[PDB]
Order: sequence, then C-alpha cells, then structure tokens
Amino acid sequence: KDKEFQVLFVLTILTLISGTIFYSTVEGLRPIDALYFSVVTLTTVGYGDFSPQTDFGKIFTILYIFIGIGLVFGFIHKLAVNVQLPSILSNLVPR
Amino acid sequence: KDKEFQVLFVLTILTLISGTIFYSTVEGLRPIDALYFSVVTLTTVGYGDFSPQTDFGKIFTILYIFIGIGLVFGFIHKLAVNVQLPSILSNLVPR
Amino acid sequence: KDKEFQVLFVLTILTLISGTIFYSTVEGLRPIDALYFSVVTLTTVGYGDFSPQTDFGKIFTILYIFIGIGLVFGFIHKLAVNVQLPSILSNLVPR
Amino acid sequence: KDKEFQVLFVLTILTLISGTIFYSTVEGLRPIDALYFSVVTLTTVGYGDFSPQTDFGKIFTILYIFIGIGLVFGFIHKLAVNVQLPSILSNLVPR
Ligand SMILES: [K+]
Ligand SMILES: [K+]
Ligand SMILES: [K+]
Ligand SMILES: [K+]
Ligand SMILES: [K+]
Ligand SMILES: [K+]
Repeated sequence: KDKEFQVLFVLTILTLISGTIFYSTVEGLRPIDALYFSVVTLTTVGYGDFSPQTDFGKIFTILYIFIGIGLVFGFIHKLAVNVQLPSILSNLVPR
Repeated sequence: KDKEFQVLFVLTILTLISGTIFYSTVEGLRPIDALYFSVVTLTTVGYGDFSPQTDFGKIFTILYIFIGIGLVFGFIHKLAVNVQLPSILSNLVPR
Repeated sequence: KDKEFQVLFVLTILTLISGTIFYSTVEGLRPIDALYFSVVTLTTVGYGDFSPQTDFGKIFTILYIFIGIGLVFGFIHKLAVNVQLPSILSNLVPR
Repeated sequence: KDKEFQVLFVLTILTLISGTIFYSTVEGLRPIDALYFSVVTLTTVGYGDFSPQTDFGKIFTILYIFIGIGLVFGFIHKLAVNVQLPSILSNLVPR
C-alpha cells in the first residue's frame, strides 16, 4: 500500500509539474503561480485569481481538468485512508 | 466496458455541446469561451472569469449544473478506472 | 425509490428556499440572484460573481455549506442513478 | 458512531482553527475572514473573494488543500449519514 501510495504520489507530481510548465510558458505565469494555479484547478477549488487568457490555454485546461481530476482525487483518497487515518489511530494509544 | 465508456463519452459531448450553444447564443460568448465555461461549470472548478449575466442564463445554469454534474463525473470516473488505470499498469511491464 | 427520490428532492428545495430567503434579506440580493447563489454555493461550483459581504452572511455560509453539501450531492446522486440512467437505458430499446 | 463523529468533528475544528491562524497572520485577514476563507477553501467552493497574495500563502494553500480535503469531506460524510439522515427518518414517525 506504500507502493500504491507511491505510484499515485509520483503521478500527481508529474501532473502538477506539467501544468506548471504549460502555464508558465504559454500563459506567462511565474513558476510558483503556475503550480498554485495547477493545484487550485485540479482540486476543483478554483479561486480564479488566475485563469487562462489565451485560447491555447483554455483548450489545455479543458483536457487537463478531465485527465487530472481522477488522478488528484485518487491520491487524496489514498492519502486520507492509508496515511492520515492510521496516524490518527496511532495517536490514541500511548506506546 | 469500452461501450460503457463510449456511452458516457458521447453523453458528455452532447452535454457540453448544449452548454456551448446556449451560452454562445443567450450570454454572447464566443463558441470557444462557451465550451470552456461549460466545462469549468460542470466539473465544479468555477473560476468565474465568465458567469451568466442574464436571468435566463442564471436559471439555465441551475438546471445545467444539476443535470450535468452526475454525468460529467461519471465519465471522469469511467475514464480514470477503465482507461487511465490499465494504461498505467501496462507501463510497468515491458513487452 | 421514487419516494427515496421524492424525499431528497423536497429536502433540496427546502434547503435552496432557505438560502434564497437569507441571502435576499441579509445580503440584499434579488430573489433570483439569491437562489442562483445558493445553488452555486452548495454544488461547490463557486463562481464568486456573488459572495457574502456581511459577517452574518459569512457565518451563515459556513454552516449552510456544511449542512447543505451532503444533501445536495445526495439528491444529485439519486437523480443520476434512479432517473437519468434508466431513461438512458430506455432510449436504447425501441418499444 | 457518536465517537466516530466526535473524532472527525474535532479534527475538522483543529484544521479550520489552523487555517484561521495562518491566514490571519501571514495574509492579514481578520480572524472571521480567515475562518471563512479556510472553509470556502477546503470544501472546494472557492469564491475567490479572498485569495493568498504572498508566496508563503500560496505554498501553504497547496498543502492545506491536499491535507484538508480528505478530512473535511469525511466529516461531512459522517454528518450526513450518522446525524442528518436518522433525524430525517425520525421526523416521519410521530412519537
Ligand atoms: K466526490
Ligand atoms: K468544487
Ligand atoms: K469550485
Ligand atoms: K470556484
Ligand atoms: K471563483
Ligand atoms: K473574481
């Protein structure tokens, strides 16, 4: 399960890495604001402090959202159940 | 399962196609910005770079969201489990 | 199951009705913009064309979101599986 | 199950408490607007009436979202099924 977590963890990193590269290049964001925007996008928070202004950016966001949501929320799912929960359970039993 | 994917795939396309037509016509968006807005709406990202200004638009968005979310997120679910996951698994075994 | 759908359907209506009343009264929205804002809130779309400006409004939105999301998304779930899906299946068999 | 509810209830409170403290301190929000922003963030509503302007804030929001969503939506899940639903069922049987 650490290896089930690891695979999704890597895949999410590669997914955010890619959004960072596209949005910094085509939409002109700083690398930090691209990563931020990528995370705010794929988690469906969506503040809209940053949004794509080019048509190439709008098109890529359509595909990025559809490809990216399933992954991101699977990692989060993994993270909650296989990492956060046991840690919580361990804090209720002094060793 | 390719046919379970195909049905939802088509249904999502028809759903976005329809939002594109309504928002381009009634709210005055370019066809590209209507599709974009439709996708950002039904995935619950919701940047708000575009939002409906007419009452007819606000009313349609209420119904579009309620009818559209279940579909869109079922496709995404299908896509992650029946397309992305196996592809991932295949990349871990050289042929 | 029509009665399982009916209960949630009513409960969602009562939930939106209430947001409409609070936001029209305390935040000063038109009744149509209050309902719209209520729907955009509880589905987690969240355009932000409208947002609460008073502290009483911000506090109520915290509680409304927490109480309202579970309901709204249960109705949508019901709607997709018990209404949309069978209708789809029926359209693939001429009578 | 009251104790399953209680644990998540506490954990959500501690999670919002922490966002309130970070956003009030680093981003300069009033304590009420920090809590509000924290709730609007972790539920993925995301109006964007408030968004982080510092790089330290953007970085923390990335981690807060990933750590916080699984918890918040588990509480909501608990709340809907173990509190709201039975209460609803009880209202359909006069004592
Ligand atoms: K979900
Ligand atoms: K959302
Ligand atoms: K959102
Ligand atoms: K949003
Ligand atoms: K927004
Ligand atoms: K805005």
